[PDB]
Amino acid sequence: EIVLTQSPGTLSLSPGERATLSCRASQTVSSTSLAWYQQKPGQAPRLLIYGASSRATGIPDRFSGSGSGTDFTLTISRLEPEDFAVYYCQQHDTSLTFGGGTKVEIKRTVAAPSVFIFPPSDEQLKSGTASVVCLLNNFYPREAKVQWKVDNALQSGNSQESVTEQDSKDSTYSLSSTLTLSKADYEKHKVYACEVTHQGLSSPVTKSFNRGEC
Amino acid sequence: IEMTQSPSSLSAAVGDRVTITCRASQSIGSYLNWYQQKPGKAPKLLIYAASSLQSGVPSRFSGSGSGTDFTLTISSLQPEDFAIYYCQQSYVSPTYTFGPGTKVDIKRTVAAPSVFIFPPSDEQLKSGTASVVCLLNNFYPREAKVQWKVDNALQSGNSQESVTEQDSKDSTYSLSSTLTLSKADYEKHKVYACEVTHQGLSSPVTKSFNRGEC
Amino acid sequence: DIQLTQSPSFLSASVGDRVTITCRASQGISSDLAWYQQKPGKAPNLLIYAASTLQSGVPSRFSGSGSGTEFTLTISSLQPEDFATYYCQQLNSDLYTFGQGTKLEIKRTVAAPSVFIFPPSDEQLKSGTASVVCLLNNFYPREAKVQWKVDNALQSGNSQESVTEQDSKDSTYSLSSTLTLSKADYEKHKVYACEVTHQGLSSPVTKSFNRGE
Amino acid sequence: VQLVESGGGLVQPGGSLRLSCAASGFTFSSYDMHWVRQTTGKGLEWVSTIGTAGDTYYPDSVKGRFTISREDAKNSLYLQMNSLRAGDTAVYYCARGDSSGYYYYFDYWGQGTLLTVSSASTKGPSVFPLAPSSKSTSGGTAALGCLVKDYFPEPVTVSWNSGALTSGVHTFPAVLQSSGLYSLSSVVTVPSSSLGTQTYICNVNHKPSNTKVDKRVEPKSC
Amino acid sequence: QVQLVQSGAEVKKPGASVKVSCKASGYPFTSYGISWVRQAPGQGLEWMGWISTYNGNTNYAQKFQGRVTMTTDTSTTTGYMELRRLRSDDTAVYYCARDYTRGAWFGESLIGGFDNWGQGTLVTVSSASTKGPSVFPLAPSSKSTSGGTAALGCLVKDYFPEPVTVSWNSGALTSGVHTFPAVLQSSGLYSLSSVVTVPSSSLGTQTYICNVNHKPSNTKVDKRVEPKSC
Amino acid sequence: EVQLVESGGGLIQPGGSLRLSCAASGIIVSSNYMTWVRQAPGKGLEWVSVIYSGGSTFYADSVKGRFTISRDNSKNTLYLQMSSLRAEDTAVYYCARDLGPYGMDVWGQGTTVTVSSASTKGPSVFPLAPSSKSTSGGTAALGCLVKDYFPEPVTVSWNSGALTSGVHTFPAVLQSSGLYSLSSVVTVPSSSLGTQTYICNVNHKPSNTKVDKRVEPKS
Amino acid sequence: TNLCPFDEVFNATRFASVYAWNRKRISNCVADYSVLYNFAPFFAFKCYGVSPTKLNDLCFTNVYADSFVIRGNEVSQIAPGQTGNIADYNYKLPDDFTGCVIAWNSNKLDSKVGGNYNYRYRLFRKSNLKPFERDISTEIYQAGNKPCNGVAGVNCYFPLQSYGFRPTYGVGHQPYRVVVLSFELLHAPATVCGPK
Ligand SMILES: *[C@@H]1O[C@H](CO[C@@H]2O[C@@H](C)[C@@H](O)[C@@H](O)[C@@H]2O)[C@@H](O[C@@H]2O[C@H](CO)[C@@H](O)[C@H](O)[C@H]2NC(C)=O)[C@H](O)[C@H]1NC(C)=O
Repeated sequence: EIVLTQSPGTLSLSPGERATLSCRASQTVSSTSLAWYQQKPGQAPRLLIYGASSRATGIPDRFSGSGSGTDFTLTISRLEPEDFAVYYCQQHDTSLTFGGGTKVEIKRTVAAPSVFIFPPSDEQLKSGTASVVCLLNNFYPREAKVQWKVDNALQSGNSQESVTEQDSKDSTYSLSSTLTLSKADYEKHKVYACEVTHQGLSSPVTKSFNRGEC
Repeated sequence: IEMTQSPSSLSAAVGDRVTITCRASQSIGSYLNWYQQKPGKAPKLLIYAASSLQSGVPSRFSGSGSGTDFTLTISSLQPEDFAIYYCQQSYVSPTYTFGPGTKVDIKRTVAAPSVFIFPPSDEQLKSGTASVVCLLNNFYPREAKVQWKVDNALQSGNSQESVTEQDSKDSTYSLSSTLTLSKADYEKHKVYACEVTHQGLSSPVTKSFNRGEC
Repeated sequence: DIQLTQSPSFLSASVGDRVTITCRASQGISSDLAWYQQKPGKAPNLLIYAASTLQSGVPSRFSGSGSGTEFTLTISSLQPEDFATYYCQQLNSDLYTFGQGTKLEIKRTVAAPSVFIFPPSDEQLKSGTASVVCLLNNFYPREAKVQWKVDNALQSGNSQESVTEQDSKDSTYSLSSTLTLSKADYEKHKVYACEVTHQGLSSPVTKSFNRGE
Repeated sequence: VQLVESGGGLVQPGGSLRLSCAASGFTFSSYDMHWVRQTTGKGLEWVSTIGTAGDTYYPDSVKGRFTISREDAKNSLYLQMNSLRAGDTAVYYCARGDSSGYYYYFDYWGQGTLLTVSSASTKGPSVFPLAPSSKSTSGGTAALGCLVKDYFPEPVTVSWNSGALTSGVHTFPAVLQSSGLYSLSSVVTVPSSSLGTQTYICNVNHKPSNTKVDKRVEPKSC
Repeated sequence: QVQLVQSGAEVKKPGASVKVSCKASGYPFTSYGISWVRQAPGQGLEWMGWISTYNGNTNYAQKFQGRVTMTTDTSTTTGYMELRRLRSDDTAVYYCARDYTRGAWFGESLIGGFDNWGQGTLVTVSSASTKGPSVFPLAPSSKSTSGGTAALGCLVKDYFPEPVTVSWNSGALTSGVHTFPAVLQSSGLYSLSSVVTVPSSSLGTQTYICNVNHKPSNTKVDKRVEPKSC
Repeated sequence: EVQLVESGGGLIQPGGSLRLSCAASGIIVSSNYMTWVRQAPGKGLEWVSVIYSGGSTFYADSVKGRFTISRDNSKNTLYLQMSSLRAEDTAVYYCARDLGPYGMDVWGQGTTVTVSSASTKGPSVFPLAPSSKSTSGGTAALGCLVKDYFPEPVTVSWNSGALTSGVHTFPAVLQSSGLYSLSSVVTVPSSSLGTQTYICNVNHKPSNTKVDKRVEPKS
Repeated sequence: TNLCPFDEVFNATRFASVYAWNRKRISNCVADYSVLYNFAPFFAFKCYGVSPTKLNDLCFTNVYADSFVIRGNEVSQIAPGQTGNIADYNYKLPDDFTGCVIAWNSNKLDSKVGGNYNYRYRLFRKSNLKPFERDISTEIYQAGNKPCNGVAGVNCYFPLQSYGFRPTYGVGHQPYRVVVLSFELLHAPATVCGPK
């Protein structure tokens, strides 16, 4: 088969700039058998470019496509809030294969997260299960990483994290990490903590709380 | 598709039979139409499909032929049947081509073209240009040759010819030839001759004069 | 209607040089061109086809390259047998077109022509015509100018010159010019001069003869 | 079935002009329309075609300059011309198309409008006398007349003695010259008994420029 | 205008089969073929197959040969896709699209792509059963912060299937409301958190009641958030 | 053995007709692209006509309506039929085999065709004797001028090959009247002028004329 | 009610070579010719035996779509009564041909920087083809007398030659896609009618 590699994986650009996305192929593909699609969050994809140069019906003129052989390029001259989506490169020379995907996101100033810690409620503790929450709010960029420490030792394989999309107002992220155990394992110790590291933070910030704390 | 007609000009009397031929450069089947045009009027569709008669058209017109040769026949010529006839091909579309045309005249006895010459006027010579005129009166048919000679030297590219229509009563023709040069060029020679050759003349009659005779 | 033009109409080169000839189209005729060689008095030979390929039998010293509008033929080293005319040919649909032709010569130094004259003979004079001959010997290059002076006036007609081919021993030329007149026109003057201008000659040398001697 | 054309006239090279053809007597939207032009030196040449489904066709020498449109509600057809050269001077006809089986013919034509393109302006003609002489006299008849040269545009009216003579007067057609102006010669043959006794005056009228020229042709004594 | 509508979401068990319909309207049906695409949650696109609406010829991907059947009905202008031997790997969103990459009559390649996609049908497979949410509170701690603004919320745990709708006082508080995406745990169940930010001055003068709605269990729970007490 | 040999050309009057033949050896004329080309004296090559191996024929605009191409399979021959010959048709004609983009590889030797008012006439020979104006550095030039003959060629030598060094024989030049002329010269030392006898020999095979003229100084 | 598949003929990805032209049969469909009335700048839209405007009003028994690729200066050879390389040895039309011929430039699609050698044409043949005849033979052409024995050499040539399309070529030497629509009428219900 023909493998299509997209570059780069993600793009961080401010509105008004120019966007350039590349699709490379293992073998040669006829220029009349390449296409580009766009998908906004929560919706279905739509056709953008066919024939590696033509434009679909109803498409604004800011989208252009070029290239040949094993290198193809999709260019956007002026970006807009609606042009921040996920883009895909497709070929049907031999069978049919989709690209991995490239994403474009808003750029903004680096903001340190706000780090809060939430202990398990007593009612949940009565169920024999314990969940401790470490919340990071209003940070950018996305690259932040957190460790979990119970009594100054690290736990691995017992944490799950969820991240939301960029906010519609300030284009900012928000992350929630959960540490899960049983009741007895919770009562076996006293101190629980989550440590956060991010570009906007000079040094990691550790938030801790004791078991017998009111 | 180059399209040809024969003869260029035909003369016939009332009651005669007239036949005109149209030839193509390819095989057009029966895709031939015959059109008639009177002076200062619109063309009239006479025949289509090389054999069919348009409604409201006299039954004395007949069309025949196929392939590369077609024929238009007038059985009993009438005074309202003197015109120019064209053949048009409807095989290649949308580019339709018409024939050159054949003009039908009234038969008249042979008349010798009376020849006169006219030298440039003093007023015109005062303007720096000179025009010499050769006038032919009451000849038949129209096929005549006019030549201009300056000091027994051939002249070409400086003669303009004008012919009026066949007269309504005497059925004759009149011709004018104009030779235009500069005043100095006219003053650069003395003898000028105009030669007229016609089938009604045994020998080409040349009328010659000398610059300054009158 | 594509017209083919060759850049150098002449080229004087010596044995051991590298020569190049250019054929330029008017519209753009792909990569299909042919290159032919012709020696005096014989039929052409095919050297190059497809604008780069070498027909069997031609030595490796010939090369060609081009596409579109400009094409080039090249000779790496000049052997003594390579002096001839060359042509470029294009096929089109059903219209074969050749070029003007490019001639190759042998390079040589500059030589001063020797000037001589020949009056009309008495036997020719009895016939009613007189021919005066001007002869130039052993000159390089080919470019020379000959002017006819009768009554100290430059003539305008009745002249035709014949130029020799390059000599096989010295690579030089020698040309003869003729002035032909009727007996009546020849028996009315005593001035008959032939002026020869050439690169080798510092000044135009004119040789004449008087009728009264 | 009647077709009436309008819009022809004078226009400079490189300009633009619109011609209209109004039809009556038939359903306009059920037939195809064409524009065909006639020149004396080339004959009849088809220049434009429009059909029922809004399809247009053009020949090679006309593409990119002419546009053909139709309006069924107003019952009219229009041709728009841009970037004209001097070779478009012709008489234009709007024609209706029809077909029997596969055979296509133009069944109805219009009167046609005369379109002249050139870089010329109104000018006054020059009238010269072509006097009789011995060479112009033969068999008791002498030929004389007037040469009217360098005028624009057509037409120019020539008369003799305010129209008092009509027999024997030949009024030749105008011919376009290389300078962009027309030249004609008007001749008349009269019996030699009237030489030196009657008055021969040619009157020339040019309405498109308001010109009146009166010329007396004095006969020559030799 | 071209319109393509698919069926609703489906929850199945491993080993069963799923049939998804795609109704098209607004164009000549038989002139275009139908293609199917699959998208795993949080992954890229994946072509599955192409069917001709003229003669019924089909070509499937090498990965899905033998498991997927595509049929069509021209009277109702509809296409059908059926997938059997389902596995947890097959939980994804399925799209039907009108095709312009292979012709319907002669079956040769064209110049174009997929136009006029449908809205998407989510097919989720698992061995779990319907279960309502467990809602627990997360209340601010006594440890004050520099900013003087606290954050609280409610944790939704062990619910199936997706989704649940979380509201905070029925739209009265819509500032600082964050609902994170759900994550699938090792037990096959789902978890979720909802959080909000509140000024300190309103901590002792306002009470917040978060409402969790789970349609499959038809369960609505209103839970209050109050400061923690010993 | 692959070759083409041509024949069938000579003198002809304007308005006449001629047929040129080209016989093949090793090439089947009915299975190859065959071409007739021509070259005027000192003017370059110009394509005339082509015939395919399917019967299709093509001509240039300068011979259209006048020239025709024929091919005989039994005799393996190619013919060119020329009618209404004019003064522009005097040239050497070649039959060639065309390969398309591979070019024309095989050529014949050519046949000459000359169209003129003719009147085959012998030459007139006059002596161009040395004089004082033709003496420079002890060497003087002399020769024989041949004029007003038709057709070519005329062979001018000196003393039947005894004197060959230093001889020049210029190409013939066509005059307005249609006759040919040239001058053949030789340079000899002045001291040998008073002892050596120079006799120029003019051989004209078409006129079968062997004219000898002695060139000596004139007093 | 099925529309005719003219899009699948005009909008294809790969076009056959001239010596092996592709033929497709269109029947039992409603012929909407508006896709041909709109078009774009197109090199040739020449019809023979019928007017382009009346196509929406004629019923044909079947329609033949023939597709291939040639160079520009040969487009004039796709017409009745023509002679040349393509006319005699690759694709021939009858004298009484009824149908249309559409041709358009394809430089951006069928040209390659180093030369495209996928498009070929026949150069040598001993006779012409009857109308609508295809020859896919690939045997050595004997130009001389000595038989070839299936190996190239002197007077023995491989028949097919390559176009070698390049983007720097002239307009006449650039690739052009050609579609020939042939119309037939026999004792059949004429299942290709049009909207009328
Ligand atoms: C060949 O295809 C073009 C383009 O088709 C468009 O793109 C495809 C991916 C698909 O989405 C089609 O539905 C699109 O129409 C056709 O050109 C279009 O034709 C329509 C006529 O209905 C017209 O409205 C559009 O403006 C045209 N667009 C362009 C860019 O030209 C073309 O008609 C097809 N050829 C044939 C013979 O059908």
